[PDB]
Amino acid sequence: GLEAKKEENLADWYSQVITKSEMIEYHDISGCYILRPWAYAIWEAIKDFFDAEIKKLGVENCYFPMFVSQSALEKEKTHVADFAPEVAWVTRSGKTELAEPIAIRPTSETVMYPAYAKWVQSHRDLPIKLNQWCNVVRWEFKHPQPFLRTREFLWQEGHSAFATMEEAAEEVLQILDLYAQVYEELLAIPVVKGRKTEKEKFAGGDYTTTIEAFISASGRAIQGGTSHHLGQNFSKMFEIVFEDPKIPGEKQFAYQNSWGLTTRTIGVMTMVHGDNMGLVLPPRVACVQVVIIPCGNALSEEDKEALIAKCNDYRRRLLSVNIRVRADLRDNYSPGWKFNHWELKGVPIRLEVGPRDMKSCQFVAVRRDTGEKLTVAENEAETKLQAILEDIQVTLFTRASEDLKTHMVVANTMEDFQKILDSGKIVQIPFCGEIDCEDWIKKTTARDQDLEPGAPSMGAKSLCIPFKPLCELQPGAKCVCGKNPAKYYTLFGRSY
Amino acid sequence: LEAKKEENLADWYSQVITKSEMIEYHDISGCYILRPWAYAIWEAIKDFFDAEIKKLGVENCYFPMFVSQSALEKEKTHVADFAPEVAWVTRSGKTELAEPIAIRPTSETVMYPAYAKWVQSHRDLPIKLNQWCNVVRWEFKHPQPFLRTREFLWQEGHSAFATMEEAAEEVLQILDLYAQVYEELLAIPVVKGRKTEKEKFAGGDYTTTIEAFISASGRAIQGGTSHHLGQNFSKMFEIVFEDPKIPGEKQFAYQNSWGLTTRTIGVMTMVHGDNMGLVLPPRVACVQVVIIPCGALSEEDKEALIAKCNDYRRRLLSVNIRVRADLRDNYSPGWKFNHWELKGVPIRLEVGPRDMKSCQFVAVRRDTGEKLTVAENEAETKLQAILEDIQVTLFTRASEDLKTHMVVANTMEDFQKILDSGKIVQIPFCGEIDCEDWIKKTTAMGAKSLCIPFKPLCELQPGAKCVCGKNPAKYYTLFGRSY
Ligand SMILES: O=C(NCc1ccccc1Cl)c1nccnc1NCc1ccccc1Cl
Ligand SMILES: O=C(NCc1ccccc1Cl)c1nccnc1NCc1ccccc1Cl
Ligand code: PRO
Ligand code: PRO
Ligand SMILES: [Sr+2]
Ligand SMILES: [Sr+2]
Ligand SMILES: [Sr+2]
Ligand SMILES: [Sr+2]
Ligand SMILES: [Zn+2]
Ligand SMILES: [Zn+2]
Repeated sequence: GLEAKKEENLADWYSQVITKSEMIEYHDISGCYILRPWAYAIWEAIKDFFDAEIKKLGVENCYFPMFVSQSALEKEKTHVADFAPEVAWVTRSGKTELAEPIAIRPTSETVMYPAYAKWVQSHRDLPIKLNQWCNVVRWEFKHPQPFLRTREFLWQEGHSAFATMEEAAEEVLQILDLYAQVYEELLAIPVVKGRKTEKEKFAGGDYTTTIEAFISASGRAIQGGTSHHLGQNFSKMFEIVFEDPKIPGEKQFAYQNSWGLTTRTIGVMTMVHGDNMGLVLPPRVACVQVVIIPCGNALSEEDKEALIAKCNDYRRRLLSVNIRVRADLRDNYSPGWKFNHWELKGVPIRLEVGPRDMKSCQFVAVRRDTGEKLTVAENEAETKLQAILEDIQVTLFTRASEDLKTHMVVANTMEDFQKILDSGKIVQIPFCGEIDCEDWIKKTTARDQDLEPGAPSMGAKSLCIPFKPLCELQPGAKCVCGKNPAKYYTLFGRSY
Repeated sequence: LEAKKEENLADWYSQVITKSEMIEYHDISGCYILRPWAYAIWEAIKDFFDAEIKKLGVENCYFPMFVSQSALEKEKTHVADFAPEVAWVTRSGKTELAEPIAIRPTSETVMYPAYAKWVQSHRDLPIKLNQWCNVVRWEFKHPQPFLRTREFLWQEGHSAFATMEEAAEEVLQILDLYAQVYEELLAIPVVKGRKTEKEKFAGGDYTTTIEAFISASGRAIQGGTSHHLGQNFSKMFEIVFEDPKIPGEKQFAYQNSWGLTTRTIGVMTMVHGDNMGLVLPPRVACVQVVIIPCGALSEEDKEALIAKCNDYRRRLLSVNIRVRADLRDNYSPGWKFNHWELKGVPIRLEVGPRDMKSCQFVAVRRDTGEKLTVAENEAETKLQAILEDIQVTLFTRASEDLKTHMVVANTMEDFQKILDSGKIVQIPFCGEIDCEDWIKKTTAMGAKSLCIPFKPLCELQPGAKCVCGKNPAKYYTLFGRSY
């Protein structure tokens, strides 16, 4: 069973659902967490979808070394300046020291692009579309939260290089739309497509696109993924040059993109869909979609091998119709134990089979998201359970998206922007775009915060500039700072 | 290809891995880039091995890469052999950590503390976990791509059982899977054997392994290991369960561990690769067949055989034949031939205006080079039979080189004559550690102990002593200089 309440102490609710669903085990190194098979299967389900899609775009999988030299890491000046204090350095091999300290990748820009330069000698070498599934290390000192904020995490990073800027800009939106599919269609989480501000953009690129999700339990938003257009800032430092047949002599630099998505996906899935009973898995990423457990001392041993065979009969039928099913035929656990054990893990459907239900050619089907039981005939298991599982996926998303539509509004002044901020909601406001003004928003929001006992206050930072804002910017509408005119509607709010 | 294998295979190796677009070099010694052509071979190995172990009940996971210093030295024998190879993190940016952090050379010390918490009763075992990850063993010896790298990819399965023969059963069936990976997939016959006290995994009781042989180098190479750790780790990591019968009798858990690294790709190139580029076995071939148009180019008729090109591709993918249509108009067909030859695609399909109207095409094997013309109606049947022929020929040819280069030696004079000829030898051994260090210096290169084969070449009669002449021989051990 679960003890902590989600509506009150969300932090303790989160630490108990990730451990009692057997997803996360803690490690003696702070910030590093063990991804148990239950959580890792979700990442592999995300991997199977995203891998099959980038290959359609012409992207191939590879693996680059995790260690970066000093000179290679410092070629891009501003890119290394943002990641510098967050880089873990290897300075000794056992007892003997290293002649040159090597760095662990916080990202593989400075690792791949020296190789991109050698691979690009003419126009026939482009485009290059490479992706890798690996781990990276960012030793940020902020308080770590499993899945969401970890010193080491798993991700994919795709790095593409084009001779054209139109080809590169086209890929940025293509990948970001795939990221939205990962959250909306696999995790049943609505996201807001948008562009990062100049303060929050990827240091070293021209612009950064992103998807932002909302967690109503804490009133905080979180970035689900990013797709950057690096322009030529890396091609001009790493000399990824080529000769154009139309214009010769002038050394042309390649246009590059970089896009990443991490295991944070699993943490957002926990915060959005989880309840006070435990985890709640979307059926499209659930390791097992339907769990089968026999229900119901003096019973003869002949009929004991009969109902477990119907369980194996159900398990085998669902596998032919492509439904991930587990048969919990373990006898050392009580039926009530495995009841809470599997809804703590969040399996979308629990299949119950009592002795009387078996003889009556029927079985019970309990839903995880709502708890509704349904006595189903034994000839309806393949077509109806598939219809129930798909109904789980849509209601989790329609509830989460109705939860987001309610919690995302518009405000045109600090009085409204701050008031609705204390309402545990995010809000799009007219923004001038200046960086120092964005610091002023994050300052006067934590300064004038109307909080409640139990919830700390943090300044509202920028999240994204939505491609499709709620309402259009009025002609001549000034920014909320008053000292500068507004350039666009910008989504703000407290963030993870 | 430029260099030659028989002459300088070390430069032939560097030539074939880069021209095949498998390996790219990095400004940090020992670290190499796995380009898509090399990574696909590792994925083919991964898809097979992950599917075979899932039948055994082991689940995939991912454990942290950073191991604390208290957890590292909690097993004194394990840290004794790995400490000089452990790369240590000491600073975050420029703020130095109060306690240094170690990168995993293996995950025994990372996982087993968590095993102790997951084992509270008898119902918690067996625990079977595996992870696909990178690993770092910072060694200052001569690096060589795939074979000897400071960083490499692998899988590592860590199982914990209640009885010893439950763990003993898994050690042999995982080792048999590693044999399938090398023989059934990579067409590399190996010898199943056991380790010596000096060579066994520091922290275990006995170590099983498969050893491969590289003919053009005369040196053997460890292809994989499946250890039986016993109760050594569980006693120092308190992974225990209560005795079900007698009360208060705390019992240590029996553990295993097994690994398989990207060295598989390097042994594949060292064994099968010739002097015309790479040679890929069709089972692990990313691109099995490749179709290239050939052959006053009538644009209307030119649009007719490129459709005949895509016709074969649509026919072959229906029979699960992996094929890419190399129809790039910015490169000559002769360039495409040498491009896919250096990559080692097993079969290459050619179609010109003459044979397209003749309803036929030629298919040349990568291993042999036989340009055999075949009919159009009998394509999928023939192309499949030739792909299987490549897999079995490369297998029988590599085993012919194995049996020829795997000989038996009784005394010390014959052992040194056949070892310096570029072959491995099975010598009588007393099992002592210092005798293995002596035979290493008698012929020094220097020969190291490879494996104690489960199936020796010849039986040992009671009476023959070891090569040192002092102690009797308990078993005949395969020896030779390693990598
Ligand atoms: O940011 C992260 N780790 C920094 C950190 C380290 C220690 C303590 C606090 C923190 Cl925040 C992070 N951690 C785990 C998962 N995802 C993460 N980032 C999201 C992300 C990154 C890059 C591209 C796309 C995305 Cl979506
Ligand atoms: O050991 C290796 N690299 C150490 C090293 C680093 C620098 C210089 C020299 C050396 Cl030897 C190694 N490198 C690449 C591939 N596999 C490797 N190990 C084989 C192995 C290990 C564990 C279980 C099974 C196997 Cl098969
Ligand atoms: O870290 C980032 O944000 C980009 C995207 C993946 C690679 N680098
Ligand atoms: O390093 C080794 O050889 C064993 C096998 C994988 C885990 N530890
Ligand atoms: Sr491509
Ligand atoms: Sr920073
Ligand atoms: Sr710009
Ligand atoms: Sr050592
Ligand atoms: Zn402003
Ligand atoms: Zn001896």
